[PDB]
Amino acid sequence: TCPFYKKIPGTGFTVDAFQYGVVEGCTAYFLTHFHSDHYAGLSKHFTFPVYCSEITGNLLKNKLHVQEQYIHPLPLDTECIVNGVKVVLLDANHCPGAVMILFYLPNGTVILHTGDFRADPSMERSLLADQKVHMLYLDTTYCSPEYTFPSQQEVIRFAINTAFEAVTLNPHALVVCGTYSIGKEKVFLAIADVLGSKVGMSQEKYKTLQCLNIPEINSLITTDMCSSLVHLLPMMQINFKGLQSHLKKCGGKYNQILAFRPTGWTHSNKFTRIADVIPQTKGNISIYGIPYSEHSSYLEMKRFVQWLKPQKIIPTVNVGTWKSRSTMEKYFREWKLEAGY
Ligand code: NI
Repeated sequence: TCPFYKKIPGTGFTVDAFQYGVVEGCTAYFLTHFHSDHYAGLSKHFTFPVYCSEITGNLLKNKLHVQEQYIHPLPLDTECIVNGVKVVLLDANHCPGAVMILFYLPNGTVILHTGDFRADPSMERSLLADQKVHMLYLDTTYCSPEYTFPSQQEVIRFAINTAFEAVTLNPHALVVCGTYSIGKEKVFLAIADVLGSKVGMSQEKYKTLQCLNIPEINSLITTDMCSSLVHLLPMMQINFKGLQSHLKKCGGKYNQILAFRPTGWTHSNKFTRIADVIPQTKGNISIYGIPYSEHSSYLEMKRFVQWLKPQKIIPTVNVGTWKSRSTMEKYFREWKLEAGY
């Protein structure tokens, strides 16, 4: 059954709750972003109102074939009325089209649901600065102090320098980037840009990118693999077997592959810096795991929450075990006692 952490009290609303069939009493289903664990269950046969960003709406239409009449896109940073309740969508700094949702309850309670987010100090100057938030439904993916990672900017700088050096030393080297969802487009676009290439990909993935309102996107991507020296492949194919295989397919246009696997966290984050990363190498093939995160580090999360000073926190990630639940509740209490709310 639909868990309580997916229901907004005092409304008929649910958030990211598309795989339970009809939810008794739901008059509007919100979708924070187009990632499969969140949209799971949506299809062309859905006949309830879906409220979401413009970009998420383009993906629902073109990739899922949900019918236009059930898609209600809203602009960001704008007070909107939905079934008699004032809401605002904010940028979540996750993947394209990902939002946080502010609900203003008839009784005066204000609720923020983060969806998936990477907290950033820039959020402290959005519409959230303007009033008190009583309840926070929080993306707790990396709610533990071992989770440190570098900035996105540092990680992209590393990837750009690595690629540029490799290809300048060997003009017959191929760069490959893995993907399995939207998100992390900066990795492959930043590399393609320093190499004066467009990025080449399958027709399904090109279609997905054409939904995302990226400016000048026609200048940056293509379905013609052979004209491009940055290829995207399914993340499953980023290993020696899948890469050697792939290399054959270019017909000896290339003699070397340099591949990036943008992971979330991996335990080498607890010992090594970005400047000190190394690849796995078998032959003319090298694979870099780079820690490009679209979720809050523990410190970014803690800062956000200590700024917001909510009355109650409802975790939406890692809620399945008593040990995780208990650990998270300890961190929330530390934060509250340190900051004095
Ligand atoms: Ni996500």
